Amino acid sequence: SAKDERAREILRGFKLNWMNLRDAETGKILWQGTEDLSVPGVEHEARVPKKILKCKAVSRELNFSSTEQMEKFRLEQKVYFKGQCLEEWFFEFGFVIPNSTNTWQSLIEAAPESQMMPASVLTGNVIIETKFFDDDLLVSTSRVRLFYV
Ligand SMILES: c1ccc(Cn2c(-c3ccc(OC[C@H](C4CCNCC4)n4c(-c5ccccc5)nc5ccccc54)cc3)nc3ccccc32)cc1
Repeated sequence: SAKDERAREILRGFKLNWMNLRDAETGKILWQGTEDLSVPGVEHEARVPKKILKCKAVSRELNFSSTEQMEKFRLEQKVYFKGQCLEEWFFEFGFVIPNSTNTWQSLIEAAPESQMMPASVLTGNVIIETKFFDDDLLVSTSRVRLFYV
């Protein structure tokens, strides 16, 4: 369909340049990466400080480029523990100018009434699956395996 072709074109022109994650309370950068974690069909790996699990809120700064215009750029993200979804997040960026480079800031909060398992239990058993959309059009699905160090 025209929609499937369009999703492939957006993926072709898309790149995640860098990303960092901060403790939202202190503003200190806990993790930073320049690997494009959005690339589909390969399991990405990331080693993060185990103390990030104790942050109630984590602030993300995601820098991306897009050759293609997007009307409603957004993400759906699920955290899986041994294949079971523990949590889901939705974030909306909106309009993307064709051939632009943008920095997107998000606040990722803990789900209320939930207790974090120890880092030693979680390490290597957590997969964060991210779906990139333009409105209801799925552009890509990528996965990151987490190690808490
Ligand atoms: C590094 C980290 C994560 C990614 C994946 N990734 C993200 C993303 C970032 C932070 C996220 O935070 C989710 C939680 C926080 C929530 C607030 N309280 C502390 C725990 N979290 C868990 C956790 C929650 C619940 C249960 C078990 C574990 N493991 C964590 C490990 C690190 C930080 C927070 C972690 C959720 C999604 N954006 C992306 C955009 C594009 C591509 C990939 C992207 C990539 C690299």
